[PDB]
Amino acid sequence: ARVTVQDAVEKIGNRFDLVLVAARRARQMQVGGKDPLVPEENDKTTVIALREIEEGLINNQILDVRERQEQQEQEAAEL
Amino acid sequence: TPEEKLLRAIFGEKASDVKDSSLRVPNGVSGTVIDVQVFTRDGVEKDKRA
Amino acid sequence: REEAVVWDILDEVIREHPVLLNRAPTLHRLGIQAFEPVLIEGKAIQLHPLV
Amino acid sequence: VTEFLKPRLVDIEQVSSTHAKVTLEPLERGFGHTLGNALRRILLSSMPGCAVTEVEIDGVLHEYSTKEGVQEDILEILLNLKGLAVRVQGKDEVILTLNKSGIGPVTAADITHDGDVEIVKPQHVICHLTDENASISMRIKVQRGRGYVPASTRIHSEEDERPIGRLLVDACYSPVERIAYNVEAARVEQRTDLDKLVIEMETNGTIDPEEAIRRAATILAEQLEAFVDLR
Amino acid sequence: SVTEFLKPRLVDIEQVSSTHAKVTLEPLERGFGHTLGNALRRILLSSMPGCAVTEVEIDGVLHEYSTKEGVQEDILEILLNLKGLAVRVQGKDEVILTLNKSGIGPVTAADITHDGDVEIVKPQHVICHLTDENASISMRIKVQRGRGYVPASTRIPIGRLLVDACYSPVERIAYNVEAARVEQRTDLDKLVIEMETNGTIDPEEAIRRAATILAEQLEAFVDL
Amino acid sequence: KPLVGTGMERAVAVDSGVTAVAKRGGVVQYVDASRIVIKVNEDEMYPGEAGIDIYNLTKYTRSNQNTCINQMPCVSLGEPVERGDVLADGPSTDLGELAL
Amino acid sequence: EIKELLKLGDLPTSGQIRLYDGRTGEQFERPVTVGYMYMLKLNHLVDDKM
Amino acid sequence: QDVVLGLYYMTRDCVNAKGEGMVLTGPKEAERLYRSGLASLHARVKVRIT
Repeated sequence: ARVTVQDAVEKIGNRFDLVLVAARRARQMQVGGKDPLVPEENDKTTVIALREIEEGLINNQILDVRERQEQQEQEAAEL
Repeated sequence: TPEEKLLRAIFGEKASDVKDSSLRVPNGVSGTVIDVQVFTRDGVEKDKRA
Repeated sequence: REEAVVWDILDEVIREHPVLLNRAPTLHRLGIQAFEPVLIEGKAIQLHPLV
Repeated sequence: VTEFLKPRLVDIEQVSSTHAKVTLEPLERGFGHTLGNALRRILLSSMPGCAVTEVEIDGVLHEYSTKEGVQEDILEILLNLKGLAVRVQGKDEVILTLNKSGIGPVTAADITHDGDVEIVKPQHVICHLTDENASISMRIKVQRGRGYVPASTRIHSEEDERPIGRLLVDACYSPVERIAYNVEAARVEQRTDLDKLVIEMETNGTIDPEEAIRRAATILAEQLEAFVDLR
Repeated sequence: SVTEFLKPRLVDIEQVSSTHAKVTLEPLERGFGHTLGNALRRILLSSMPGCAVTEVEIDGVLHEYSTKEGVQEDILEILLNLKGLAVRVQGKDEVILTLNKSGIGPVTAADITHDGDVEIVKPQHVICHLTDENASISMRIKVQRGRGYVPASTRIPIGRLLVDACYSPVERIAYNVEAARVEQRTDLDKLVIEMETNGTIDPEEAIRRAATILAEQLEAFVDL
Repeated sequence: KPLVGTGMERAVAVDSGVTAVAKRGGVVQYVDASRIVIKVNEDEMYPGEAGIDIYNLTKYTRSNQNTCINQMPCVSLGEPVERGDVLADGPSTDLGELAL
Repeated sequence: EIKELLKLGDLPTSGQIRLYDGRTGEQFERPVTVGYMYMLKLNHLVDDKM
Repeated sequence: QDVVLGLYYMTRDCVNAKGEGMVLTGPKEAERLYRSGLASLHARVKVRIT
């Protein structure tokens, strides 16, 4: 769980950018099938998003390249 | 609505022509009725309680 | 009806969900602060002393 | 050095029908305050007893009313019943009856004598009738319990239906009013570090001093099982 | 019924170390957290038996503030290092150990003469340091069994240096009583006991012994 | 009552009309949770008069702040009262002393 | 005069008695002013504000 | 107010307080002494601090 966000702000060197990245990730996991990259210890998707930011598993570049990758793989479903 | 029309044409439980406008105890209040006073305008018939 | 299962649901939905507490006059930006809620039985908000 | 002289219930001095001084002896050095405060905390919070929990007076619909002849409001009568000291043997609930007519104080001795229900203070004034033709008739439900159950957190209890006229009283079930304890030195076996614990106990009279100490020690020892086992 | 109470259902022991644990009992009745917690605190603190160093007779030293060359620390700190020396003596009520060390480095607790019925639970305990390779220390350490804590000033020959005797195995016993709920009864207690022992007794064993001591004090009133 | 007052409690309780003060002295002929019947002394009654004062107490009415303003008979039966004594404790008075 | 009336009731004239903690049963390290104040319950009830 | 008074009362020193001048193995021994009643909270002592 989460009481202080300070460790996640050192990975994304801002607080406003951290809020935006973690909100994008939390909406991915909340409305979207995208499962967490960390063990979901009964946490809400905002806190799981932050716990992923804190381990370097999520940032703006990572989410961007995943968007590109899965977008190519599901728009190239040309049959 | 069209859907409420279908819902009532299925089960047949018709709508009521009166709307519940009751007086209710406010939320969280819990007490004892200790007095009731009924004021009737002259010309309206009194119910059994008045 | 306040059935006994809506209290477990309610413990579930406030879990990591912060609330903003605000005292007026909000003279400076620390007059609004977010706290994680802890459900209590009274009718008074229980404010941690240091804040 | 690893065995401890274990206490024993030496003397139960009865100052009054509601006062007592139980003596525990001999206590090792340090166990006076341990036992004393553990027993005080248990006695003062978790002894069982009998309390009036529902009243039904005849011509009365609610507490916020008066009865003709009775000097006190029905609210004051319920308050005077909330302090009724009564002890029931064998039951856990009993419905006493009180019928009294004519001028004078209606005391707790006018409650109709049941066999297994003993009124501790029969001079407990319940109300005053102030008219020679006045009469009060009520049904006092006393019930056994623990702690303090207010009627507000009791009306959750959906008994099939509660009539209009049953006045719920808050139930202060606990029989003890005050516990104090002193730790003094004892005169046992030339040994000088052995103390003695004098638990002074002030109750409403509905509990026996030895019985209250037995029950406090039983509660404590059965709660220590989760620590003795520790699995 | 009016004689049945809540008993601890969720007992979660958390071994932070081999000698430091966090016991959690939940739920207790309202108020029984402090009853049980303080009763066990008092017993574990002042009434539980063990064995400890009570006296040191070291040859060249006459009193507590005396000096000795060859050791890099005062005699005060040698007694301070011997006070925390954990020990388990099985067969006796009182034993006298010997420490003879010459050389360079730490006179560690593994240098005490290996007796049969005495086990030093942490042989890497530093007692003092030796720096000259001609200055040796010979001390006679009196390990005595007792209970609780008895400071040296309570107990007050020449040459003896009284050590504050930490007889009981516990080093720290704390407890919190937090809120706990069962079935919308929010008022129940939850007792978080937190205990460190000196290594002679594993923590949950110390809590078992304290509860046993209290229960056997109660065994003269308890009804079946 | 306040264990520590100042001495204006009687004045505030009487000079506000929350209490029922005896207009003429006498003996309480009848007393009851809703009324007090005072049998006046022969000294204080006029010729050609019943010589009886009825005080109808006020029970469980609403104040403007939704509190209850309820009067309890302070005197007991057959008790001699004088002109000016408090017969009924109103809300927040105890034997004629203001008690908040 | 307060101290003289305190002495008549066989109470300590400093007005400060020693109290024990109810939870641990051990004494608070200093004497504590204990007496009887007159507490008032004001009309700002939390039932009306929540 | 309350926190700072508690921490000020804790970290003061009396002159002849109970258990003065003894030598302590660490903060845990100080807490054991104080909870046993064997040393005042203001006893000036010598404690080994890491």
